[PDB]
Amino acid sequence: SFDGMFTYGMTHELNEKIMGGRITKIHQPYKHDVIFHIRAKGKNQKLLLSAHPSYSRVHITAQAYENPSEPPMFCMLLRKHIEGGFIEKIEQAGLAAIMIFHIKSRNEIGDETVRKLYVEIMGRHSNIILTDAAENVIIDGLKHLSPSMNSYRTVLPGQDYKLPPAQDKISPDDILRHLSFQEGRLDKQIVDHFSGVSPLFAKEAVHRATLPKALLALFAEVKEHRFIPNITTVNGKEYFYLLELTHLKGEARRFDSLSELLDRFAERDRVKQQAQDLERFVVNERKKNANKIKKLEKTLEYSENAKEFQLYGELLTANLYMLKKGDKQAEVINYESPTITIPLNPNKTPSENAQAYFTKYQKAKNSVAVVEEQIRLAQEEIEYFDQLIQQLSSASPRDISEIREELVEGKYLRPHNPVLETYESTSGLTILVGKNNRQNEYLTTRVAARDDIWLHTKDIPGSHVVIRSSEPDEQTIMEAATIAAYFSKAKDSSSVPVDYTKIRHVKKPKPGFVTYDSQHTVFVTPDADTVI
Amino acid sequence: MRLDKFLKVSRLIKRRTLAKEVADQGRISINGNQAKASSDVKPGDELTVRFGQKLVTVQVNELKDTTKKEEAANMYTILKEEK
Amino acid sequence: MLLPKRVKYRREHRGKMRGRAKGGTEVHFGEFGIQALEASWITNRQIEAARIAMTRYMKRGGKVWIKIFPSKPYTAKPLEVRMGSGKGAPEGWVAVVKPGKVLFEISGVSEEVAREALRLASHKLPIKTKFVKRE
RNA sequence: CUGGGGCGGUCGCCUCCUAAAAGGUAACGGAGGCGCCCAAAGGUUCCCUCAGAAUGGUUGGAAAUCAUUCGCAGAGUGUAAA
RNA sequence: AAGGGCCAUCGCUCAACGGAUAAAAGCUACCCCGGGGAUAACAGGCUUAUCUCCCCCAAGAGUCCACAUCGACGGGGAGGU
RNA sequence: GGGGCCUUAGCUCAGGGAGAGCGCCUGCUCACGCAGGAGGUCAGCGGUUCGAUCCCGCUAGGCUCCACCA
Repeated sequence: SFDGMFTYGMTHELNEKIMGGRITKIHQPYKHDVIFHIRAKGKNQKLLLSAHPSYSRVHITAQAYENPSEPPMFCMLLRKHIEGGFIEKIEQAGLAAIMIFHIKSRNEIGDETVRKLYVEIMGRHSNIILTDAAENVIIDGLKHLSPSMNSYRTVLPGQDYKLPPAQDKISPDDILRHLSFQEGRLDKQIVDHFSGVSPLFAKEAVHRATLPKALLALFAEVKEHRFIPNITTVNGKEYFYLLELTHLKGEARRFDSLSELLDRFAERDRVKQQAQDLERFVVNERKKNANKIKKLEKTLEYSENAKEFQLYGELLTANLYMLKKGDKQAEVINYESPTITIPLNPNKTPSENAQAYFTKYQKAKNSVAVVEEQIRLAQEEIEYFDQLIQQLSSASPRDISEIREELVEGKYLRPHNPVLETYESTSGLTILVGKNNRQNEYLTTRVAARDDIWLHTKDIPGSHVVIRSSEPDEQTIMEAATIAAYFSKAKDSSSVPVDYTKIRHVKKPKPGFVTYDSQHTVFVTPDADTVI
Repeated sequence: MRLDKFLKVSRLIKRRTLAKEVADQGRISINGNQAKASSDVKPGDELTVRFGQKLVTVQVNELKDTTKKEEAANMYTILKEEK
Repeated sequence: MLLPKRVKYRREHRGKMRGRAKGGTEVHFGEFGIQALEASWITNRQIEAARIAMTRYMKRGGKVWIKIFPSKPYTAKPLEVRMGSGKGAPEGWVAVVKPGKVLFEISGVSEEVAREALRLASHKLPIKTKFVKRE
């Protein structure tokens, strides 16, 4: 996505705002991410830079995410030599995925000085560098890179800055001249002729079918800033670029600002890794418990001779006067008047024999009670983990952090008021929820009354959510159903019924084994982020 | 110390197994002499190396075992590359 | 199996059980107690045996109040070893007892029950005893 | 030296217990330290008095630095113990 | 004068620390002499931790039932294989 | 049983204010290489110190060496 074209567009379209922008504040929220709160054009604005390899970019965000509590070394070095700066000029580095800020600032003696901040966004080996104007000497560097990689250039401070080897590509018919169109798969080798290229862009342009026209038209489009910043979604795999989608089936959502496009599109992936690593373990336990009860059930089918012995003891105590001590059998009638032949021990008395039948009934009864208790335990656990996986599917990190501690408390694992999360709702209302079982319970109990309404699934497993004293209109009643169906055992399931019931009948009986009464149910379906 | 150990601690080669393998192939040399994984090394040593055709010449400054990642490259200096 | 959590010296001399006790000679926490008529060392295994014995006989009964604690350790060299070469390693823990000393008490329970429980405990103990009550 | 020898361990000095109310007193008995340090950590003159608690409270938190009453002494005494 | 003496002082974990030499590790079943029951292997003796045997309380097992037979946690003795 | 050494990421292992390589995840890159994150009781207990992987003691495990002459 982040081609030299997108780059060059940004270069002009941010100089539109930040001619001589006064750098009011500097922060480094994450590792490979840096924020400047700059004052330009009589206004304060945010400026995010990222050398985060897959997410390396530049951006201006309404979401000033979080300035850190720790000022890191790189941040403080920027504060040393750029703070209170002045953004004289921006430059595109000749359309490569690289940018330059020509900046001015007074030194520690009030004498004006300048510098060249360079932002190379190459992909896996992007970087951010600061350099002197005249000397071209590097002063700071985010990813120091020693010449052990035997590379052309080097990062380290003090050294004369150098740029990468610019490839032998005509950065802007010439392809029909140079390249033999017989080659095929030319979406590959447009990269071999042009500077700012994505295989996405190359493919979408090659699919326009000899097509120099497409290239020239799109280059004129970009040069004229004629693009349309949208995000494309080809069955997921959400992509975005200056140009719209050209051919594929994917959905498209357009924007007014490339910056807002970047916004709505370093640590998220880490949290995802943690979440998946935990989800694996949870599924292992739930699957294990399910197979455990399968073992117990198929074992149970082989010791079930209780009632026979019960009935035999009954009959023998009823017929304890016709019976010799030494006999093998007993033709006996049931109290439907069948005639049963019960075996005996020819050594024992009928009293002894009947008592033995009662004993065996007692024993089988006991063992079955044991197995049924183990069944109850395992099924409770399985339902607990199933709700847990529902929550983890419909989770946020803020509740995942609580779920981890919940499980460490359950001792499946090993190693304070923020509870709920909400968004917009119908009737201009606010509907709060929690993907964590514990936070959901905290909200259901401590954050609402009894006469309020709880809305959850009318089905096996889903989250729990409600508005503060949820008594709004049917608009909000149906809007809560969308939030319920979104975070459920089957997201995007277009037949999910939601149950709405007074909180006064919310059963606070493992954890999150909450039954419900005073309930109604409405068939509904999942929805989009408009549910927010 | 040994060449294979040195290469690993300096992170020139990522596995001692590979260092042994390439030294047994004899793709490398020291002070213009062919060498082996058990070959001794010290500060001031001049090392010649190959990665297919990529020929490399480097200089030894230090040696140690604990070798944290960034400190590994202080152990030596690149001099030159050829092919 | 009682234990002192922490101790200065893991190894002590054994000592001498001369004379009668200093204190703990009469029941005052409980009603019906037992006292000794000899002197001896007593072990955590002995006291817990007696304790669980009386509590099983009583099955809910009132309160006990043991009146001792095995503070003293006792060593024992390993097996088939010559003499010398340092003091043996610790083995367990011991309470030292003089005569006239009360060991176990009882309250919340009738006299006959108490006497029987304390009889049972005495048979787990090594020493000669007497049944006692509060004045 | 050695509760036979060997192997192990130790070999000189200081402190405590054992040690039996002077002193002294053994064991391959029990616990620990030394093979120094300070040119001010010495001398002298003059000065004053600790540890904790609570309690106050911007940072600062369990825990700074601050202020109050309580406070033979719970602190300190270059170092091990007496 | 060399050199020595007197005074002051330096040089040793001579640490096996009253230090045998400035200077020193092992095998002997191929072995030898002098002595020892002052000191070990067998047996005897004292002890009896251990071993064997006997016994006490008795929960509990024993369908019920402590003691038909077993006997936990614990306790006390005998014998001298 | 005695003496010594060791017990640190999932494995192998370096090291008085947590590291490497290997293996997992990720992008780059069929198959490797290359850049990030995760996973840490520094075996346990106790002690000293302001402060413990580190210094001290005890305990558990592993390994190595010894366990002999009659």
